[PDB]
Amino acid sequence: VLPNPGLDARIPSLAELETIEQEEASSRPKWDNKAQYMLTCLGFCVGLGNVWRFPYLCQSHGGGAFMIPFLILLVLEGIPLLYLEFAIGQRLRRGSLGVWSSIHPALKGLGLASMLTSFMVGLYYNTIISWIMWYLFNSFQEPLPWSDCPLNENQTGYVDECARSSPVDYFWYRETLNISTSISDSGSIQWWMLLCLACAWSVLYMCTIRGIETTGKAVYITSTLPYVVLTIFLIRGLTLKGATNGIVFLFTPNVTELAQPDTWLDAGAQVFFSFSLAFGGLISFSSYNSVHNNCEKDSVIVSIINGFTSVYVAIVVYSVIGFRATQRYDDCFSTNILTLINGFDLPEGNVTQENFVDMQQRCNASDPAAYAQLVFQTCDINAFLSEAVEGTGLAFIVFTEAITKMPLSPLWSVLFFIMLFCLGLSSMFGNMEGVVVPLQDLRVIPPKWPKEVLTGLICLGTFLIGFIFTLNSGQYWLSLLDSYAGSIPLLIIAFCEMFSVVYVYGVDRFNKDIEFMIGHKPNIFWQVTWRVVSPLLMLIIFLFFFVVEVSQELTYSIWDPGYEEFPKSQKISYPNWVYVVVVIVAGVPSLTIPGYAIYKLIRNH
Ligand SMILES: *[C@@H]1O[C@H](CO)[C@@H](O[C@@H]2O[C@H](CO)[C@@H](O)[C@H](O)[C@H]2NC(C)=O)[C@H](O)[C@H]1NC(C)=O
Ligand SMILES: *[C@@H]1O[C@H](CO)[C@@H](O)[C@H](O)[C@H]1NC(C)=O
Ligand SMILES: *[C@@H]1O[C@H](CO)[C@@H](O)[C@H](O)[C@H]1NC(C)=O
Ligand SMILES: *[C@@H]1O[C@H](CO)[C@@H](O)[C@H](O)[C@H]1NC(C)=O
Ligand SMILES: *[C@@H]1O[C@H](CO)[C@@H](O)[C@H](O)[C@H]1NC(C)=O
Ligand code: MET
Repeated sequence: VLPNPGLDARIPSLAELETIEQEEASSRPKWDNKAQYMLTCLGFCVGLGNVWRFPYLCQSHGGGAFMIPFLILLVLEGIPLLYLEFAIGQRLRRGSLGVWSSIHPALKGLGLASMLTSFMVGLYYNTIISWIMWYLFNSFQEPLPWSDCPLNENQTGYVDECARSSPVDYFWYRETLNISTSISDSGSIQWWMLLCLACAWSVLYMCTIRGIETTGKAVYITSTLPYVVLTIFLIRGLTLKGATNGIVFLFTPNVTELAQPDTWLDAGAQVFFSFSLAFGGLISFSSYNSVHNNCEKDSVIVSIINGFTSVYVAIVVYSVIGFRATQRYDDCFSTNILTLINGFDLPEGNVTQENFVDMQQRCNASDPAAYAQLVFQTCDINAFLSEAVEGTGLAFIVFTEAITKMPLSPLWSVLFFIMLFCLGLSSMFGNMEGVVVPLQDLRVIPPKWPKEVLTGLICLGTFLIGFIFTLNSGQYWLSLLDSYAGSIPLLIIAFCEMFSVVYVYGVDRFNKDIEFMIGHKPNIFWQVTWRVVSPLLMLIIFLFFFVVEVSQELTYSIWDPGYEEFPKSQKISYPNWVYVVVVIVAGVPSLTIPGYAIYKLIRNH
């Protein structure tokens, strides 16, 4: 165990903390019910990262190789680190920065890396909400806007790119975003998304005006709504035409795929983002309730209420992906049948889906010169499932075309998008708490000002920085920041704290501490998973990320309607300067830990 001098006289004495609890009646807020606490920590570690990043990170890796590693890494790392951070948040009685500043005070960097990364994530995790509510505004009309192609100035046919692609892709790629051909090409500001950005950053600031005592009621409402609308959509999904053909595709593991470092790294970077570990949000939430609270129970139940709603959203999403795939397959087959009969004049009900191959052999032996002119298609299932589906285009290109092929669609669409909105709002509640708490714990604003002014300043600042995603070339910036800021700094912060708690604070002190708090030493499981397995797994994930960054080309997809075979996605490389951004997003917020450590150890000569 590292020396760590002066650990006492900086933290409460373990024998007088229940006396300190009385001073917490006025200087700190407190939860009204236990239910509010469990719901807020349940509404913070769920949503938009189980529907918008999970199925993409599943499909890219086939679809079956991202469910075994995810669950192993869950049961091995998501639970123990979460229990650890709950227990600290309750013992040390301070926010997300005052804790890591009491353990070996040269470790205040974590209080800054966590703040910076919870800011960088919230920078775009709000413009996603902006797009969602822009879609929600376009409902409330009986013919859905994305159900037809608009005609040109010369009313004879559809516009070009609406004809060569789906009618729903000419609502996301040309009417909503108006995407330009390349990231180096950026144009106007696109007011009609400034409106939605302002509305999103206003709803958020209208809900979290005072930290707690104002997220309470919004947690009562917007953390139970998704758990009934999700079931309503599951019941409708499993009775579709193409169900049981997608959810069976989800669970067939391509065994030679989970033997690649890429899938392991993706599961590792996703199990920390499905929760909110290393964000600095759960420390502060678990720093309010009373002392003699059974910190274990809550931890375990939350760990098993989220990891369950992670395969309960994968089922509902793949139950729609399979439906869309089998629909396109039947359409291709009907088109082939039609191209055959229009060419040979056969009756209507003699070429059906089972005697097709024999009937096609039965014509080529009768008109060999008339047959070898028809351009047949090719279409087989298990090739329409693994298609070009990416984030920002999984919950807006799939669910919005399968929502218009059901009766009374102007209701299902509104229900689905209110589900997504009230599923993504909670997360931002927690994140804004995790960015506001360490700021006023830094004495950055004179303490005589109210809390509303600081929340308003943060909201205005992040809104004004959020003009970068509303340009034409806007979806590319978002894809880039999403990838890198969700991948790299999270796991390094998590490892650094998981090491600092068990090897700088002592594990035995923490042990008898939790013993006095709840009333029993933790089982052997927690001991073994805290002392050896958790840091060892982390190192592996780290090296895998470092071996999955070199030797893998850095490419992004463009739209470019002028390029031939246009329905397919064209893939190019970023310009050279982009690495600069890749630093300022994956650097400073994950390098201020050793930087501050060196600054503090070289201040003391
Ligand atoms: C199952 O995963 C393997 C990887 O282990 C896939 O094999 C790759 O397939 C792509 C096809 O685009 C090739 O470019 C790679 O060279 C293959 N790699 C290896 C190591 O064989 C395989 O395609 C996957 N299964 C299916 C049905 O696609
Ligand atoms: C439609 O008609 C107008 C006038 O007849 C013509 O100028 C225009 O070019 C036509 N549209 C196209 C796409 O050619
Ligand atoms: C979409 O962007 C193009 C730039 O390529 C611009 O000319 C056009 O005006 C934009 N759409 C609308 C409706 O303004
Ligand atoms: C379709 O027509 C062919 C020729 O008229 C006939 O042999 C075949 O039996 C018909 N289909 C069925 C299902 O009877
Ligand atoms: C059609 O029959 C000819 C033999 O007359 C053969 O050479 C050709 O490959 C056949 N085409 C198909 C599609 O079977
Ligand atoms: C500011 S956290 C962003 C979303 C949330 N943490 C989640 O994992 O769903």
